[PDB]
Amino acid sequence: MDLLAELQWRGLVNQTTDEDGLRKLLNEERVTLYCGFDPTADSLHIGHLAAILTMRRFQQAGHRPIALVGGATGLIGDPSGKKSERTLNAKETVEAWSARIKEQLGRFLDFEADGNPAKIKNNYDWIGPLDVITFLRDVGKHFSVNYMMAKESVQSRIETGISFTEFSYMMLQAYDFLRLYETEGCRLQIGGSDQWGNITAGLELIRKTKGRAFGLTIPLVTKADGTKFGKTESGTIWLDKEKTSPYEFYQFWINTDDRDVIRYLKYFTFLSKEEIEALEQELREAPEKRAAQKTLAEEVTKLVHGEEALRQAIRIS
Amino acid sequence: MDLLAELQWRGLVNQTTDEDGLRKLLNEERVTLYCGFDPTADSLHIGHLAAILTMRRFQQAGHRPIALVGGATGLIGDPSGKKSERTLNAKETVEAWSARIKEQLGRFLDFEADGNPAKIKNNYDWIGPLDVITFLRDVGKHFSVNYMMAKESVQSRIETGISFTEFSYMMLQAYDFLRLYETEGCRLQIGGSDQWGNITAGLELIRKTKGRAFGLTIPLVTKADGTKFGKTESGTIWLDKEKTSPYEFYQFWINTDDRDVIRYLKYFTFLSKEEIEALEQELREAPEKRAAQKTLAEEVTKLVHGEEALRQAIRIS
Ligand SMILES: N[C@@H](Cc1ccc(O)cc1)C(=O)O
Ligand SMILES: N[C@@H](Cc1ccc(O)cc1)C(=O)O
Repeated sequence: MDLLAELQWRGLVNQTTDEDGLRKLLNEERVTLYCGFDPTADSLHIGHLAAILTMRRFQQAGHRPIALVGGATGLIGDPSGKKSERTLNAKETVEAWSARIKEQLGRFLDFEADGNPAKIKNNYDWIGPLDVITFLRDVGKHFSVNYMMAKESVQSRIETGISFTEFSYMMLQAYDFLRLYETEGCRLQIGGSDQWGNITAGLELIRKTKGRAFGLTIPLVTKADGTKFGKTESGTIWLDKEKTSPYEFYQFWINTDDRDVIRYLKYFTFLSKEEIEALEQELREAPEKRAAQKTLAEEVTKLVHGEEALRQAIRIS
Repeated sequence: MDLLAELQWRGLVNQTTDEDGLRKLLNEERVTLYCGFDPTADSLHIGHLAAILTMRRFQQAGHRPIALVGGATGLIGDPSGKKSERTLNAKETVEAWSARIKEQLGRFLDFEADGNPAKIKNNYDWIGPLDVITFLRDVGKHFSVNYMMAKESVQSRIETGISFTEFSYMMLQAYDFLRLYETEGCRLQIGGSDQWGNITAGLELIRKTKGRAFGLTIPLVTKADGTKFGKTESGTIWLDKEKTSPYEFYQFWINTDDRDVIRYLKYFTFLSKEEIEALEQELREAPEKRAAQKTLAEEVTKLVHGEEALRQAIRIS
């Protein structure tokens, strides 16, 4: 209602399976929602932040978030938003990386809350022990190849080429939504822009097995210059302070272009509309001051690294 | 060489992956070959006989046959030669049916031979315990969706429709050839006409995992009238004497049309070329005698049911 209208205002709603339906439910009950994160490195990056903080916002409005670590799916690989087939990492690598990500994930959510404390879960727990026969019949019977070929993730790759491995990924994620729906009462799955197909596939699986759940995607973070958000000369802006120091993290944000700063305050910050509007006017009236830019950098560095880390960054600068 | 040339003469060779290569090998070594049979009923039928007796012929020429019972694949279902999606049978049903088929299979092969005794195997043994993750990475990485969509079995169905379940079947069979190749030295896989795609998929898997094996398909048994071989008014001609009695089995064959009889003697019998030619001339010179027709019926009933069963059939007639 207001949560959804605020998200909209901020620009965090790219698509929704049924907006009136979802608004309705959000307003009547504590909603269990989840977001998936696959270990494709030993650290999350700012590419994951919008999804992460959106979870947070759902928590603050009294909803229950589950952050899903992709122990199983990180072993297959999501073709979504990828132009090329990816290399398979080893169980050992994925296993190690999952442990870390779980750690960064925990920072942004509340586990002490009573009524809506978060849960962090690993899909290896239920995909790990599943036999192929069970999977091909219990999940696979529900999907036609024609339904799947049409998916943006796949359509985007059959000439380019795609192994059966990645083509099957959507089933796995489809299955995660069903398990979570059943064992945790999860009625909403959220994700970046590229996840629409995987989300709706989970909804198709639910619908077809139960005959009630919704999906929301966050839009791709844009730049006015038309370059790749997070694409620095430095390489990725990690959330691991040993890969990207707090000072570097802080400088990345401080260097936001005047053109982007207001979209970024709305996306990554917990500042009100009224604080954000005010900074817009100050951005207009005194743009050499860089008030919106320092506000962003302080807010986001604090979020990710905390105050002492912030304090260091500022004094180092 | 002569085995292959005889098969050819008989009309049991529809296609072969590399004829000179296969001829060569057959002539230089004892070849391990296999044929797959899926429990889709509680009995095999005359639809399976050509494949079965061809195995036999490979055994007689000194080769080693493995008859594979589809305990795992019978749980998925082969779209090959099927215009419609099939219903999934239960583990319990399939499990029960496998036990019977193993029994009928054993009748046509030699287990006492030293050097080339047969083996009967159940693919549930290695597919049963395989986890999805292992299957999607170890088998799936090797296949592009484009390779698979082109397969006659699948091409024939995407508008018609095909679940992912049946679309994946070929991987499973692909995997059987690899396991058998590795654990039994199996270098040749044979099957009916409709199996070419599944066979070549197993060859693609072998090639891509090892970088040596061949495939042979038997042609669809034809009728001069253009009707469906085995399609009786009675319903299927089973190999189970409790479903189709020896007398009925015998009558089916005795009723072979003059037009088909010589193709059937060549396909289903162990009569020489010279005996078969002779019957051709007798078919020409005295067709009301029905010499070719009784020869067929006696030969095939004996094969499937034995002499006493034959004796009954004749005296009952
Ligand atoms: N598809 C998400 C991760 C994910 C994994 C499992 C899920 O159930 C959901 C999402 C990504 O690649 O970023
Ligand atoms: N595809 C064969 C059966 C089969 C099963 C497993 C195999 O490995 C090979 C063949 C059929 O449907 O008749």
